[PDB]
Amino acid sequence: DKECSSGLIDSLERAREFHGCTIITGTEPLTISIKRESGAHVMDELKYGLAAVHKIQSSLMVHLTYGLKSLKFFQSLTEISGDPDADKYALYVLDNRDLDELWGPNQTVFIRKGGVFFHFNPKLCVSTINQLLPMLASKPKFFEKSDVGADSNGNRGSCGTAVLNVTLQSVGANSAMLNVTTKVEIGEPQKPSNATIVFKDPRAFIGFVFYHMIDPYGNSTKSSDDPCDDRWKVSSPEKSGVMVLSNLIPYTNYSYYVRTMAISSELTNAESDVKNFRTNPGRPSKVTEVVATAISDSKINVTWSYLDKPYGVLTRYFIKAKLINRPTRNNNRDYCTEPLVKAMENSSQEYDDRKVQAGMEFENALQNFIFVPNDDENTYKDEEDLSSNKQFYEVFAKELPPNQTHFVFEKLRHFTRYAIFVVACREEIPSEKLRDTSFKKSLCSDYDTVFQTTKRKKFADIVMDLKVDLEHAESPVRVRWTPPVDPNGEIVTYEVAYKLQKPDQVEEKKCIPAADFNQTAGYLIKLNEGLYSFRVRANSIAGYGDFTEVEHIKVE
Amino acid sequence: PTMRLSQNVKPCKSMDIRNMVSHFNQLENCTVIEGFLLIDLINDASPLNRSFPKLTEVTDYIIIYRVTGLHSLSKIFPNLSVIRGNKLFDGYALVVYSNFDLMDLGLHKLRSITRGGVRIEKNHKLCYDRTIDWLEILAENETQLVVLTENGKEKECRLSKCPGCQLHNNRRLCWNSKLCQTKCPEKCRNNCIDEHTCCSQDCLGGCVIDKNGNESCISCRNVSFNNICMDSCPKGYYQFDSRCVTANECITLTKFETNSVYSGIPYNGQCITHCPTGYQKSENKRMCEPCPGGKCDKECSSGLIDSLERAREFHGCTIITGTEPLTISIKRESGAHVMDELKYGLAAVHKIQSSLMVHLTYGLKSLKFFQSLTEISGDPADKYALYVLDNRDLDELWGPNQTVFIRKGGVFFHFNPKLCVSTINQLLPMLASKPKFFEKSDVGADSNGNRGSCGTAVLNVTLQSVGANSAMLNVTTKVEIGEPQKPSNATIVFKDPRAFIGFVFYHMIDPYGNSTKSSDDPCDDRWKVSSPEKSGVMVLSNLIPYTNYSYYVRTMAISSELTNAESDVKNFRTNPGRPSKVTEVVATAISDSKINVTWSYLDKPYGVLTRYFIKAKLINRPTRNNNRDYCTEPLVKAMENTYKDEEDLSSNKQFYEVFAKELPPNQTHFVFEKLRHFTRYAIFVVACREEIPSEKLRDTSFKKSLCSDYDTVFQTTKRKKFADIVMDLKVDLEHESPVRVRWTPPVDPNGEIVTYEVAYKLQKPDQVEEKKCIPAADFNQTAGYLIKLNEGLYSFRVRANSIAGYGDFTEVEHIKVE
Amino acid sequence: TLCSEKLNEVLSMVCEEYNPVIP
Amino acid sequence: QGIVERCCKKSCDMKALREYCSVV
Ligand SMILES: *[C@@H]1O[C@H](CO)[C@@H](O)[C@H](O)[C@H]1NC(C)=O
Ligand SMILES: *[C@@H]1O[C@H](CO)[C@@H](O)[C@H](O)[C@H]1NC(C)=O
Ligand SMILES: *[C@@H]1O[C@H](CO)[C@@H](O)[C@H](O)[C@H]1NC(C)=O
Ligand SMILES: *[C@@H]1O[C@H](CO)[C@@H](O)[C@H](O)[C@H]1NC(C)=O
Ligand SMILES: *[C@@H]1O[C@H](CO)[C@@H](O)[C@H](O)[C@H]1NC(C)=O
Ligand SMILES: *[C@@H]1O[C@H](CO)[C@@H](O)[C@H](O)[C@H]1NC(C)=O
Ligand SMILES: *[C@@H]1O[C@H](CO)[C@@H](O)[C@H](O)[C@H]1NC(C)=O
Ligand SMILES: *[C@@H]1O[C@H](CO)[C@@H](O)[C@H](O)[C@H]1NC(C)=O
Ligand SMILES: *[C@@H]1O[C@H](CO)[C@@H](O)[C@H](O)[C@H]1NC(C)=O
Ligand SMILES: *[C@@H]1O[C@H](CO)[C@@H](O)[C@H](O)[C@H]1NC(C)=O
Ligand SMILES: *[C@@H]1O[C@H](CO)[C@@H](O)[C@H](O)[C@H]1NC(C)=O
Ligand SMILES: *[C@@H]1O[C@H](CO)[C@@H](O)[C@H](O)[C@H]1NC(C)=O
Ligand SMILES: *[C@@H]1O[C@H](CO)[C@@H](O)[C@H](O)[C@H]1NC(C)=O
Ligand SMILES: *[C@@H]1O[C@H](CO)[C@@H](O)[C@H](O)[C@H]1NC(C)=O
Ligand SMILES: *[C@@H]1O[C@H](CO)[C@@H](O)[C@H](O)[C@H]1NC(C)=O
Ligand SMILES: *[C@@H]1O[C@H](CO)[C@@H](O)[C@H](O)[C@H]1NC(C)=O
Repeated sequence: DKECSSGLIDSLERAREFHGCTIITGTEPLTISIKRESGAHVMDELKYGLAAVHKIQSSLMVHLTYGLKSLKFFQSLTEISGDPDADKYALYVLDNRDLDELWGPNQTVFIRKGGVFFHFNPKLCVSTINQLLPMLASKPKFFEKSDVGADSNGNRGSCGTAVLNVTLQSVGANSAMLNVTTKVEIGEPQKPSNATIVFKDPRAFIGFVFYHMIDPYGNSTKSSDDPCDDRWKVSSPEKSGVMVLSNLIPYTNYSYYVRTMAISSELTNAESDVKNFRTNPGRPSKVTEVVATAISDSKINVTWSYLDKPYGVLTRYFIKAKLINRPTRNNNRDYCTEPLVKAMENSSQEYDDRKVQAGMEFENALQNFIFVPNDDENTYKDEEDLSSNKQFYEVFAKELPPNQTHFVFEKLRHFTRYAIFVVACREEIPSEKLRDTSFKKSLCSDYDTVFQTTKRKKFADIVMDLKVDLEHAESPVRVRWTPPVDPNGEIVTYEVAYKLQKPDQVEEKKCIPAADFNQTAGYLIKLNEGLYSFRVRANSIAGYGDFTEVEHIKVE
Repeated sequence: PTMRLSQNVKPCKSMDIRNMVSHFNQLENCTVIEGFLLIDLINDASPLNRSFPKLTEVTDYIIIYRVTGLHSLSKIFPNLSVIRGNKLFDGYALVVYSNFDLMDLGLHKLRSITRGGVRIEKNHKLCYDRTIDWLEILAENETQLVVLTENGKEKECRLSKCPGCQLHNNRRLCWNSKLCQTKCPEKCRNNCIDEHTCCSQDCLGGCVIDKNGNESCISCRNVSFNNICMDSCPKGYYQFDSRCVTANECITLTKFETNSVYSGIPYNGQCITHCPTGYQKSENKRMCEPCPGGKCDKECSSGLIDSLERAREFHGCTIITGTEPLTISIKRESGAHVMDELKYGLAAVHKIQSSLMVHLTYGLKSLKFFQSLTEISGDPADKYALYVLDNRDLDELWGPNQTVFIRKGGVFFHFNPKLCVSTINQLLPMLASKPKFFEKSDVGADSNGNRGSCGTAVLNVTLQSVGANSAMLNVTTKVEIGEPQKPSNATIVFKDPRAFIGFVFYHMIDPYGNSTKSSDDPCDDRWKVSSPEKSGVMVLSNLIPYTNYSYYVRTMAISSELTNAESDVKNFRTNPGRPSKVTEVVATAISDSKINVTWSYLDKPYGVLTRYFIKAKLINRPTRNNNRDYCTEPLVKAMENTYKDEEDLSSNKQFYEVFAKELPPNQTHFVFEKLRHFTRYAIFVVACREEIPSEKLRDTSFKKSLCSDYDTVFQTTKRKKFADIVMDLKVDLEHESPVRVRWTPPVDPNGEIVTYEVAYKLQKPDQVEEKKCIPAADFNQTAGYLIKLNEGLYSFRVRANSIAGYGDFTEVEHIKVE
Repeated sequence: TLCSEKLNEVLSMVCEEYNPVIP
Repeated sequence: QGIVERCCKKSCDMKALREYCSVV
């Protein structure tokens, strides 16, 4: 213990001096008179200062303070020895704006000596004052008007509250409807009983006010320590008791509560407890980070990750791959002059009351005088479509469990482009699957096509069945062969190279376009007498190919 | 001149069209309604067919309440020109309330409402209600008696198209879709026949123009007699709210109070309903007499004054008595006309036997209307004689020369936001016990006057010096402490050295210089309040240069001691400082010698931008990555302040090494010229402001920094022209010797030349070249590149290669080998 | 307690008719 | 007194309200 000296806490800074004090001593009364200018966080500082105190040797006083939401910050106070401030009083509470509650619900303070004092606390209910009645050592039957300001405490902090039931009628992807089922009795009904929430005059009721805000944890509390709070979205007041919260984010835990708004002169009020609900699933976000890469001629690799909220529970990823035709040589572009090696792509709220009050009084004034007294799919599904020749897939698709982030294909059309989706899908709610027809689904995300190509080919293009002829034993030598069985893209030029088997001789090669073979699929080359060797190869829009095996001829 | 009225006017006493349509018959022949006219509780009005063009004006007021089967109010009022409003119902002259079938007003001929105002409410089928500028119709004095609400204007009534009609105040002005409203200039004060044809001032509401050119008033502005207007009634006749009548005639004219059927008394030339203060009517009810002395007293019972109209029946009461405290609770949308009625209601009273209570009032400005109150007697509201709670408009208590003796009990005050505590303290000597201070349990300190400026004293704050980041303030007004050092001359004394905490300064950014003040509640307290200072000298720091701030000074004291002073807001602008960096600079290559720079200034300039500035510097191009063999893999294509005007030129004058040009603040684009081909360039885009006169007339040449900071942007001229390749090619046999090809390298390389391609081809058809690679360097050592070649005819081409990439081949040449 | 619109309706339901104020 | 002070600030009955009529 420390038995710290009592004093006047003119500000939060001076409150810091009282940190760790378990007992407060000093004949003069401890005084709390903290203002709060252009700031917040009065509660944390004060409690950090006084939370340790458990007994006050002298009386306690707190007055001329703003933003002091409550006196509950005495987190350990249980005794007030009550040495006074005046000889009659031991707790002195005066002119405390926005002060609304004494000690916490499970806390009691023993006023050892003297009575209490309360006046001009506009936000503190009189009934909350009487909670102290059984705690005093004197055990009085009630508080005298001289000690408690019955008609000057909490005059606009009404606390005759009664609870309101609330229920959700319907929810949707971005909206929900709210009811209030505890029937408020706007205007005394004069026949029936029940309806405890009754307004003696119908004009006195402005309307229900709906509060709602996003809360992933579903534990947000009504009030706040800061005297100003704007996390709640406050709706306009209506008397119907029905509201339709809209522009909501699907599949997010919302929290809401309602309060009845009445003219300043009406004492009765009502509030509901904080309730929670979810906004149903929506369209899952498009798959992020997707990227595709080549593995080999007939095999491609796809990886993706889901880095944004799914708006639901993933049921299965869906992968589709459509063959997109490989490029065709542009006939207006020359070859054997520009050969190809094929580099490849890829605030104040303060409700005002004057208008309604004036209208209400004018109504009464009038009646007293008038009366007298006498391009994208929607049908994703498993599917494989093997080409007619049956070597490669022209369309491949599959479903995957939601935990499989990567997938590979096989038996592709070797060198070619491919367009692929990576789309997520979420589970269907009963109201959709057993209440709606198969249209407007929207239960699967959009996709961003990724274009990727395979590798050229393991053995690449080749020209088999080569043979060379020399007829009439006067005609020039000629070469014969067959085009590639499965050429990459299409062959653009045939390049027949040959060499002379003699020292100081180097291979030199012709160059012709893919055409000029329609007559017999044979090509003729003049040559002089000697022993030579030939070797043909093909060139394709996919790039250069490999030579065949050599051949030989002895010209003469 | 003497003036006539149109038509021979016939009056008819106050009327109440009630229950059934057939009761409209009594409204026949009524030129002017002597009193009030009310039409109410007609379940169905459709059957009526006859209009009433004769009805011209009404003295007191018009009320329409719960009449249905009526669509156009013109059905009853074709020529309702002027509403005189000698007597008002709750301060209102025209009332249209709770009517479901009403859609059209049709008040084309209406011109002037002389007193009070109009309330149109709860008419869901009504439209055009908000279109008419009632301000033109009401009196030139206070006009706020205008309440137009709850008339189906949500969405459906938005079909209020009006004709097409004149358009003013961002709206059309029309009674209905086919009746444009009429104004007139100030010279007529809204009694003109049309926009320009204005009659004499003798008329009210207009006049008929005779075929002979003579005017004929629709109604006299002043009283009337024998169908002629004049300033005042002739002798022997008494005014009765629109005209002059004999005493015997006036004796018969009745008027209707809340319930009383009063009859006029002809006295001092006025047919007054009841004798004025200090007078009593003769028992024969023929004239008014001073009664038995000035004390013509009259006692009345206390009660609840819930509205102005309820207050009227207290007129003439000198004494108020009854165990029930007299409570004032009048609540009005605005106190535009409350005082004029409350004064008539209660000004006669001088002593109250019971307590006075004033709570839940709206529109009370003060208790001045208790003009003769002198004693309260505090009979109760036990232990409280005066009671003032929750009056969000009350401003001050009895007038300065008034004094009310509260014989018994104390007083209570609370939630009076505009009631200044200084005014409260004027009651201290008025209590019977005359205490020196109120008990803390009976009058609040923050509950009262927390929002009204009320008293205090004005404080003179002056700005001393300013900078680009800071400012400094004085407070010229003196402050006397404790015993006043010298009386008089705006001392603003604090009667205790302990009391005066110090001055508090506020400031906050406001371009328009029209922010109001620091509010009394959390949030919206955007003022950066400084800590209190005793000296009155304060410094503001960390200010944004060239921004219009607003500041004011307020004092404070211990225990909220009521002697305090405050100052009005003022505005000042910080110095220009340094302009920010130019925004979004982009450089593009136009040609081999031109770069195109585009920029914008989407940022706060400070001051005024006076001179843009662009500078470009040559940066030597990259050269010779010798770590890599270019022949193995060649590069095919490439990738990517204090100053004065004018540039620098190269020795050969083919390019600018550095270029710098001043620009006018218009410019957003610029293009250089004579720039080096294929070389990176560093680009500035600098903006500058004007210099403050002090900065050159009282500052030496240092620091300055009138120009923004520079961020460099790089770009390269594109590839040069197609030319600039190997020149002067020739080939010949060295002699069986190898062939040699010789040439000269380009004089203007596209970057240093790294490799040479000797592309040679046989002349035989369908042939392709076998180009060889030479890694430059040793090219010309032998005065020509040797090449082995066999017998045959060939064509030779040569091209260069640089960091810029491949060049293009020179024209072919031929050689034959054997 | 009958006030405002509710009392207006009660009056409409009762007596089917009202009396003058200044007949 | 009128109406509100009779039937708004306090309750009324089918007789206490029957006096404001011309017929029944
Ligand atoms: C309605 O409120 C009452 C208390 O007033 C409570 O007992 C009851 O359970 C509530 N019912 C629902 C459906 O919320
Ligand atoms: C909920 O509100 C609707 C109108 O919005 C109403 O028809 C329904 O009766 C309310 N719920 C209950 C239980 O009465
Ligand atoms: C609610 O009112 C009904 C009659 O409308 C009544 O029978 C019932 O008892 C009331 N509720 C309770 C809990 O008594
Ligand atoms: C709500 O719960 C979360 C954890 O689920 C916690 O981090 C947060 O502080 C809680 N908020 C409140 C107001 O209790
Ligand atoms: C969100 O609400 C659902 C019920 O609608 C609940 O099951 C879930 O627990 C809530 N979220 C959290 C984090 O508690
Ligand atoms: C994915 O989940 C399934 C069950 O849904 C499981 O069989 C499989 O092993 C999981 N795979 C990985 C990589 O976690
Ligand atoms: C191919 O994808 C698998 C997952 O399906 C991954 O483990 C592997 O690293 C990928 N290989 C390449 C070369 O990207
Ligand atoms: C008065 O009204 C009657 C109809 O009831 C009519 O005959 C008579 O001419 C009217 N008199 C005047 C002066 O308008
Ligand atoms: C026209 O109205 C009068 C009342 O102003 C009524 O007596 C008369 O019957 C009506 N005329 C017709 C043809 O209904
Ligand atoms: C009373 O009136 C006189 C002038 O007749 C004035 O001098 C005096 O100051 C007034 N008293 C107060 C308290 O204002
Ligand atoms: C302004 O303040 C300075 C001190 O900061 C003082 O010397 C000077 O006299 C003051 N001037 C006026 C006019 O108050
Ligand atoms: C404020 O300054 C004005 C001159 O600008 C002067 O007339 C006035 O008396 C001063 N007031 C105070 C309180 O200093
Ligand atoms: C800022 O204050 C100066 C006076 O120094 C004034 O000329 C200017 O108009 C103000 N700026 C604005 C936006 O009103
Ligand atoms: C200040 O003037 C501007 C117009 O320049 C206006 O938009 C703004 O609302 C004004 N501020 C206030 C508090 O009226
Ligand atoms: C190019 O320069 C012209 C001026 O000749 C200018 O209008 C245009 O905006 C500039 N464009 C770019 C991209 O620099
Ligand atoms: C450029 O600015 C000058 C003023 O310095 C002005 O006279 C001229 O018209 C401007 N030209 C353009 C194109 O803005």
